[PDB]
Amino acid sequence: ALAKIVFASMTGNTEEIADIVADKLRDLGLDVDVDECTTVDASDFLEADIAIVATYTYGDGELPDEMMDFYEDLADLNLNGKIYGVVGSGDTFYDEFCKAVDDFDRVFVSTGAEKGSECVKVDLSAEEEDIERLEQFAEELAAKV
Ligand SMILES: Cc1cc2nc3c(=O)[nH]c(=O)nc-3n(C[C@H](O)[C@H](O)[C@H](O)COP(=O)(O)O)c2cc1C
Ligand SMILES: [Ca+2]
Ligand SMILES: [Ca+2]
Repeated sequence: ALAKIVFASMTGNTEEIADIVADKLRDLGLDVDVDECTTVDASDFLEADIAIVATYTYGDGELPDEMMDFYEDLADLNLNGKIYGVVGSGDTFYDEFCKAVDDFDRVFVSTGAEKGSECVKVDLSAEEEDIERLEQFAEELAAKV
């Protein structure tokens, strides 16, 4: 099984998170590809069994600037028969805490993809609690095979 993870990160918190999920999925025996959102087409997800987005949230528009194209292209795919999950970094200072995660979640649902595990929202940098959640997120997605 192949999981594709696509991330946006300006200061590294979301990339670490993406890398944490990827390391775990690899240790569980999956093929995994990790890409920066600017370098890849959303349609590469058609080739994977699991599609994952890792995003931060930035301002009232929520989506990072660089993620916009990818979001719009994702929203045009049919991903019935794929499994998806969403993770993110934000800042609990905002009531719109990890909103871009909820945005990607509802776009995924539109595509026909089946949610594989609850989405994980991380407050700034990841610490131990974030790690057991992200670890569980990966265990649960591997289990749906
Ligand atoms: C100008 C600005 C606006 C932000 N707005 C939000 C927000 O609305 N919601 C949220 O959860 N976090 C918000 N954040 C927090 C960032 O998403 C957080 O700093 C995150 O760790 C950045 O991810 P990165 O390190 O992968 O670039 C904002 C940060 C900045 C600098
Ligand atoms: Ca790649
Ligand atoms: Ca469209």
